[PDB]
Amino acid sequence: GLMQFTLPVRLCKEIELFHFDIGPFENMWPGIFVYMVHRSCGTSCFELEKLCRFIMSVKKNYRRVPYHNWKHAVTVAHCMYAILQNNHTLFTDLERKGLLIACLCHDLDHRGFSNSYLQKFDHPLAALYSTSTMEQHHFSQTVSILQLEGHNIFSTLSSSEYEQVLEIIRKAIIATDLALYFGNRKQLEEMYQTGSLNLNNQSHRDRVIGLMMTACDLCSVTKLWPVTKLTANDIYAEFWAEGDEMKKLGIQPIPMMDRDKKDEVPQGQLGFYNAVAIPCYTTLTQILPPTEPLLKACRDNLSQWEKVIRGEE
Ligand SMILES: O=c1ccn(-c2cccc(OC(F)(F)F)c2)nc1-c1ccnn1-c1cccc(F)c1
Ligand SMILES: [Cl-]
Ligand SMILES: [Mg+2]
Ligand SMILES: [Zn+2]
Repeated sequence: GLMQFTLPVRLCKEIELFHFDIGPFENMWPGIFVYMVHRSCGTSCFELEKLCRFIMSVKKNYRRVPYHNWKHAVTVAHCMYAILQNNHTLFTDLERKGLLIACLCHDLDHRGFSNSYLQKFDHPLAALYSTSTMEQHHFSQTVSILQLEGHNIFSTLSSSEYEQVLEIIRKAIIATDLALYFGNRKQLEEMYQTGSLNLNNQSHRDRVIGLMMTACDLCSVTKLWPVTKLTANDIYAEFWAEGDEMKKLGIQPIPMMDRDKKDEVPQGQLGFYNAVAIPCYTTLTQILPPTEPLLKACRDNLSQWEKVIRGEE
């Protein structure tokens, strides 16, 4: 029980900050996650032998795609770590256990393609899950990996505690379906404005947890500009590959995914910051004031993209 993971001094300090980048050393990411689980939850909440075997199986089931890869998984878990650590008293023991695992697992077996491409291609997953197609798949993979021998990190929970944490993880992963974000944030905005938002209402907590998941998932837009700018290339490498696969089905893709419309990317990032990212972090800051650094960093990057359009970079 007395085996703490310890990071070098720079990582030890910077990991606490929202804008931390986990770096290019793949073989440190597992240690970074255990470090975060230990400080966020405790050295007791998981058996190290079981947790380690879980992490390496989750890693194994993330594919070698430009963006929706193992680094994204650990990056998204890190943002959730920063929210939980800056909102210490707001979250139950089970929520802190569930949400870090939810984030690591949230894009399991992603192929780099949108729900929309699966439906137009007529992928079997689109027949199995008619909405939130990949997100239902991501949760399915999480449960399958949990059920490998020696992988059940929750085995010391009671039957109802166990059912609760898997329900937290299912809702958390489903929430990362950006199609569901818009309505979720609109409702949270209304509940915040009318003052009907009550964190003792479970259906309200679910909504707040969904928004935290959108916030952690989109967190590449809350990094220092060089990280944000370099991550955008990975994001657009997948979009443009999807664009290519659409043209192969005889469909003109939306411009975001057309590599011929590469010039339009700076304006499309403005739309994304204005339509999705800024509203997300605004409502999260209203509900959880200590996540304001995510909004401030997001606004700085909007400004950086405006400077790109105005020819200044
Ligand atoms: O930079 C971006 C530009 C456009 N979209 C996007 C994604 C998906 C639907 C979309 O259209 C909308 F607005 F109508 F929903 C836009 N997302 C990002 C972005 C930034 C950080 N993470 N992601 C992201 C990427 C892939 C997938 C993903 F889930 C997030
Ligand atoms: Cl602490
Ligand atoms: Mg996803
Ligand atoms: Zn994701």
